[PDB]
Amino acid sequence: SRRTKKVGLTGKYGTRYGSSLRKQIKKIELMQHAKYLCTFCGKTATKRTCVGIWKCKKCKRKVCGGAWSLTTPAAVAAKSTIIRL
Amino acid sequence: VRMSVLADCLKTINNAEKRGRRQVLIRPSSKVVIKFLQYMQKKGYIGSFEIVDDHRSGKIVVNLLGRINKCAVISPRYDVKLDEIEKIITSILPSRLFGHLILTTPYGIMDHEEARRKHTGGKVLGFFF
Amino acid sequence: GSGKPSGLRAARKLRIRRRTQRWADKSYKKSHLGTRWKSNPFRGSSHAKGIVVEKVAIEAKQPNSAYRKCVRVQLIKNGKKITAFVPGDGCLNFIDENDEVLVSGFGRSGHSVGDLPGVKFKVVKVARVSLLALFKEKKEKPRS
Amino acid sequence: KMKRTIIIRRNYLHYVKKYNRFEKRHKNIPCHCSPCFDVKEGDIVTVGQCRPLSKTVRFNVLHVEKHQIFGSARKQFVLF
Amino acid sequence: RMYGKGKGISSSTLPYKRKQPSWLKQKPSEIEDAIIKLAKKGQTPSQIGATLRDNYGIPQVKSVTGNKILRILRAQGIATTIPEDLYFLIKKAVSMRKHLEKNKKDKDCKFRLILTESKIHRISRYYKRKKLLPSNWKYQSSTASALI
Amino acid sequence: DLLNPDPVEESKKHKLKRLIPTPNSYFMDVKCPGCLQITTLFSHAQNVVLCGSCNIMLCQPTGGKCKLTEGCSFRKKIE
RNA sequence: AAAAUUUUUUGUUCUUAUUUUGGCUUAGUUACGAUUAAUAGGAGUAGCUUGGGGACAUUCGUAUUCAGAUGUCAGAGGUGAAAUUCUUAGAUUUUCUGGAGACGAACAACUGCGAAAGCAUUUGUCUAAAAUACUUCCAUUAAUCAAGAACGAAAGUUAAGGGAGUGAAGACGAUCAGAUACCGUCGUAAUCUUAACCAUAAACUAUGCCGACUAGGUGUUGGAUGAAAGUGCUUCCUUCAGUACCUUAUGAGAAAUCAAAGUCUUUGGGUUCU
RNA sequence: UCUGGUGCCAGCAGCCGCGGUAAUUCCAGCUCCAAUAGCGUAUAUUAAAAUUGUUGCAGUUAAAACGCUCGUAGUUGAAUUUCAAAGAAUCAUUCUUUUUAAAAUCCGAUUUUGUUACUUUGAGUA
RNA sequence: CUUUUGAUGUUAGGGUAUUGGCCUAACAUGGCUAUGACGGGUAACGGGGAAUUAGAGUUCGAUUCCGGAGAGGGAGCCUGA
Ligand SMILES: [Mg+2]
Ligand SMILES: [Mg+2]
Ligand SMILES: [Mg+2]
Ligand SMILES: [Mg+2]
Ligand SMILES: [Mg+2]
Ligand SMILES: [Mg+2]
Ligand SMILES: [Mg+2]
Ligand SMILES: [Mg+2]
Ligand SMILES: [Mg+2]
Ligand SMILES: [Mg+2]
Ligand SMILES: [Mg+2]
Ligand SMILES: [Mg+2]
Ligand SMILES: [Mg+2]
Ligand SMILES: [Mg+2]
Ligand SMILES: [Mg+2]
Ligand SMILES: [Mg+2]
Ligand SMILES: [Mg+2]
Ligand SMILES: [Mg+2]
Ligand SMILES: [Mg+2]
Ligand SMILES: [Mg+2]
Ligand SMILES: [Mg+2]
Ligand SMILES: [Mg+2]
Ligand SMILES: [Zn+2]
Repeated sequence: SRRTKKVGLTGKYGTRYGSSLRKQIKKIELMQHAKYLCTFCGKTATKRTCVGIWKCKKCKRKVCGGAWSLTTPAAVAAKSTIIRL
Repeated sequence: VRMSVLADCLKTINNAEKRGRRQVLIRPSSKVVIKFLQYMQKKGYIGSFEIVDDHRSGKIVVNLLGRINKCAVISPRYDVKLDEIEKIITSILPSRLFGHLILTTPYGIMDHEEARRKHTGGKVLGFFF
Repeated sequence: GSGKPSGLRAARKLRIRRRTQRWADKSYKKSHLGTRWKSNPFRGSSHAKGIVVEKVAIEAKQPNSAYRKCVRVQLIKNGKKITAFVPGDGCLNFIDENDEVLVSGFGRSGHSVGDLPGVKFKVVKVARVSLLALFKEKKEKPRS
Repeated sequence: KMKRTIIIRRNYLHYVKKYNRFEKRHKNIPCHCSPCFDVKEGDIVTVGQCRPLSKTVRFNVLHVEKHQIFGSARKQFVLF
Repeated sequence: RMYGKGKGISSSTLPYKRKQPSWLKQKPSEIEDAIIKLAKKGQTPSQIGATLRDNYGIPQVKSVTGNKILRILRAQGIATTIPEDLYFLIKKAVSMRKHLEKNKKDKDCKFRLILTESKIHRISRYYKRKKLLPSNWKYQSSTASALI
Repeated sequence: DLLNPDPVEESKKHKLKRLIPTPNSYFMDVKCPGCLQITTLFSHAQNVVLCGSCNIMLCQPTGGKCKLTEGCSFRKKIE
């Protein structure tokens, strides 16, 4: 059965801290705990190991990325600018 | 979409007759239209008519005699028992001495006087004054 | 087409629409509402009996000018209080402080009539004798 | 889904006098099925009345006709 | 039109004569052989008809032989497991889905994809009512990309 | 009147609006210079048609009738 | 191969053959075996086909404003008339060089595209949509739709940016009997971008959607067919699809007016909502 | 449109209204009208109401088309398979008599040849 | 919505004048529902019938006959076809 209506992941925080703070935490930690595509080996098995390091469970390559996601738009834009030139 | 060919045919005939056109064309044809036209021909309301053969549903050209007042269908084909004809004809026809209400009967298509003569009922199709 | 279904198997739709749309008629809703047994002093009767409590005079509406004579009555049946008009010329002088009177409607069952504002009742008998036979003054005298 | 017991549905049209038209209606009937037949949800069966066998059963099946449907059995309309 | 507002009436119309024209010289046998050879190269029935109209001289296949293209194709068990027009609809849907996965602000493409998938479901229901598709044929919107 | 329309007027309407629907296209024989070969072609063709002996273009697809190679002569096929 | 009867091999255990019933392999013969292709629908193919349909990136323009320079001197703004305001510590005005944010004049129309809300500088890449042409394929696959789903101007809410001009609130100066207003000088949120909500407008053609029929003329946007003036391009004719206007209706309305708001006591083509 | 009284008072009047010193409407006298051994009043209900509309309403401006599209149930869905012919009895008409494909039951004669809805005629009924 | 405490079926018994979850034991997971289940209201006993209506319809039926139920409110019991 569906065990929760709204809070989902943040049900571990109980009733503390206020509802909007828990909402922002939920938005961040959905991104932080996801799985990402490894463009080197093709499998979707890249997970965060520290605040800026991402490692693939299969080929074991380490990539420097963002804090809560593997890529950030500001770096994507700069890289695309340079590659276009 | 169409949903009927009899209603369109009768409506086109009625519209052409109000203007004195002497001839009109009916795009889709069927055996029911043929029987209805033959019955109007029998009572002297129209002239001869022609059936054109394309390799699809045919077409019809009829001759008009400036003589029809009205010809329309009753869309839901209600079924009528032999002893309910009187009420329907009282409601639908302009007089007790002329006009025709047409039924489809297990013995074919006929008006109400012939239906009474044959002791049968049926479902209603249309009428013409 | 004209906004209705006309097919040989479309009876449920027509039945249900007529059922739903009847509630917009004022007459039907007045006659079929469950609250009429509650918001009606007579409670469905045509006549009622009561005890006179107070005599009053009521103004007429704007274009007219008069002082119409009425009484205030407490019903025996349920204890409610109403206002009833006394018709005739000097007929208020036939009524004492707390007599028993029959009252009826006033002709427009739920509505006020003519010149009086907010009066829907009319006295017909006082002290077990008719008001008309008492106004004719040649027929009967008050039951002393 | 029961043991040697099935449910069948019957469809019919009801006439309304005021509007001169019809309606769709249905009623369910529990029946007994013997192991000599092999039925599935969608077939046509013929049943005959017997004495009461339980709280709800008074008919049992005598003949089966194979038939194929495409939606759920409760959504088909057949008159016979 | 089924979805938009168009009211065009462009179409082809057949001649009155149903028999083969008097100047045509082929035999039905090599016409069927041409059908089979041309389908071996990977052409759909409509493309086959167009090619026979233009590159060879054949106004209508049904006038010369007695059968239509799909029947003579099915006589040798060559017809595809998925009918043609349904296949084209699925290809369009998968292309639109890829583009949309790349661009999340393109609202028009969302509308058009909804319309195409409604069409797919309706046509699929029609084909399943006949025995042309297995009864447990579903069209999941995620596994359709690999459907060759 | 309505049963016997003037054929000059009828050849002026849309193909779907005349009493008997008839197509406007036809088939024809094309003889291009210095090729000594007769080929059947369809007016309103949609592909590019080649000569059998030498691969020379006979027509070019357009939005209506096909465009014939310059210098070629055509003749209708009767039936 | 499987069974009913004929005799049958000697009062019960005792022997054999018959025709006929249904399945089975085996090669031939038969008039042997499939309705159109809807001025219904879906798909397809073609054209240096059409469009201010959508998304992302990219490019240009004056204006305004900030800053730096530049030359000269007494006012400049603003109004019905004035005040508030700026100014010899150089205002306003002219000339040049840099940066910033929004916007896209003239062309531009009783013209184009989109389901509606909406959409207007250049170039590229994705992405759909008509319309026309067709002797291509399928063969009824369709119309309208309670529940349910997608999108939905302006304002408003949340977070991070950006922040020139305009400017709900607020503060001043005037007019007035009063003026918390109309006029004027400042000016905060907002207006713009990215990620999420909200689901409303005179969201109007105040006219639901699909199909049939009924009248003449003048235009205009996009194809196609057929003929002439041409330095395979224009003008004319015919036809399909959008889109306006004029005249008139033994047609309609209470009228205004209407090409549908007509074909309705001569009342019924299908269907949803009020 | 008769005679007296009252004078926005008293009162009447289902509705429109009457009454402020010359009231055809109040209070009375006379005279007339209606139904009549019967005639008024109150409440409910039917027709009138085509103002609940299946027969049979209305939705530009009078009350009223969802902001727009998709969509399940429901409602509604093109044309095609045996069409004819030849007599009679009838005041042109009505009623009928003959059968022109095929197969299975009488050594070229008889009759049989998908289901429902629907309509005709019967049975049974205080 | 129903089903712990019979709701829907199967097997074997008990009981009754007989069939039946009518009741008991074991076993399976069923049964109904937008074509309106489960609930609320009725100044609701059902019918043969009554009033008014051109034809459609709308409203009434405690009350001569037929069927049902009760004897201040509930539950038990004897005699007896
Ligand atoms: Mg639709
Ligand atoms: Mg077609
Ligand atoms: Mg333009
Ligand atoms: Mg901010
Ligand atoms: Mg600023
Ligand atoms: Mg300012
Ligand atoms: Mg912003
Ligand atoms: Mg609104
Ligand atoms: Mg509106
Ligand atoms: Mg009408
Ligand atoms: Mg008098
Ligand atoms: Mg009434
Ligand atoms: Mg009525
Ligand atoms: Mg009436
Ligand atoms: Mg009305
Ligand atoms: Mg609208
Ligand atoms: Mg138990
Ligand atoms: Mg009773
Ligand atoms: Mg009672
Ligand atoms: Mg009594
Ligand atoms: Mg009784
Ligand atoms: Mg008592
Ligand atoms: Zn990897």
